[PDB]
Amino acid sequence: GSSGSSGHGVCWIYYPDGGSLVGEVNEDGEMTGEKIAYVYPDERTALYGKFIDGEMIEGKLATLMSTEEGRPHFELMPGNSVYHFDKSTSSCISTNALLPDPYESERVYVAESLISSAGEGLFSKVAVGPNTVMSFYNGVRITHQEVDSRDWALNGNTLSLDEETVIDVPEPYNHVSKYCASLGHKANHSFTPNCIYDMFVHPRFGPIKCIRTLRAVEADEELTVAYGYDHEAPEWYQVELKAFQA
Ligand SMILES: CCCCCCN(CC[C@H](N)C(=O)O)C[C@H]1O[C@@H](n2cnc3c(N)ncnc32)[C@H](O)[C@@H]1O
Repeated sequence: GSSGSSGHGVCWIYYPDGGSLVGEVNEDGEMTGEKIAYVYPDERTALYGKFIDGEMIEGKLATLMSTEEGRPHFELMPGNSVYHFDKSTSSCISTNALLPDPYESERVYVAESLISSAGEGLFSKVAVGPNTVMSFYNGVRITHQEVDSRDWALNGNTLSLDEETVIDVPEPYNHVSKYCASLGHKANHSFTPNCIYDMFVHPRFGPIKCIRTLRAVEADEELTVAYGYDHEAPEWYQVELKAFQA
C-alpha cells in the first residue's frame, strides 16, 4: 500500500584437484537438475547435462565460455559424446572401454616409449605449466591382499589408490585397442620424473589417481612418474634402481 514497490542462485563445488561441480541446487541443497555441469581442472572443458545429487547421469561434452557473477554460460561441443558416472568394480573396468576421456585426449597420446625396452609410453600434446592434470589412471578396484598375494607378472599395472583399494588395468586392457577410456597406466617409470600420481575425483570414473606435472613440460615430451616401490619390486625396476646412483 503506502510503501514503495518493485516488480536463482548458482553454486560451485571445487575439489582439491581443481575440477568442480556447478549449477543451481534443489530445495534440499543437492546438485540435482538437467543444467548441472562438471568442469575439468582447465576450467573450460565441461560435462553439462543431467545430474542427481552431484552424480553424473548424462553429461554432454561442453565448453565454459564465460562466467558472469558466478553464473556459468555453457556451450555444447559438437557431436554425440555423452558421459555418465561409471565407477569400475573388481571385474568391470568400464561400461564403455573405448570411449576416451575428452579432457585427456587434448593433452596426451600413446606412442613407443623413449626408454629402451619400456614398451609404450605416455606423451604430451601440449606445452603446459607445472601442476597440470594431464591424464587419468582408472582401472578395476581390487584389495591390497589380492594384489600383494599374487605374482609380480600380474602387478605391472597396479597402482595403490588408498588404504582399502588397488587400481589395476589387467589383460587385455593393457592394449589401447581394447581399453582407451583413460591412459594414466601408459606412463613409464623415471627416478627423475616430470609428473606425480595425485588424487582425483572424476565424474565418470569416481575417486581415482591422475598424472599431474611437477613442472613445465614441452609438447611431445614423454610423461614419466616415480612408481614408488618399497626398498619387493619387478626386476627391471630393481635393475634400473641400482643403475642410477652413478
Ligand atoms: C605402478 C605403475 C603402474 C603403471 C605401469 C604400467 N606400465 C607402463 C605401460 C607400459 N609401457 C605399456 O606399454 O603397457 C609399466 C610397465 O612398463 C614397463 N616399464 C615401465 N617403466 C619402465 C622403465 N623405466 N624401464 C623399462 N621398462 C619400463 C614395464 O614392462 C612395466 O611392467
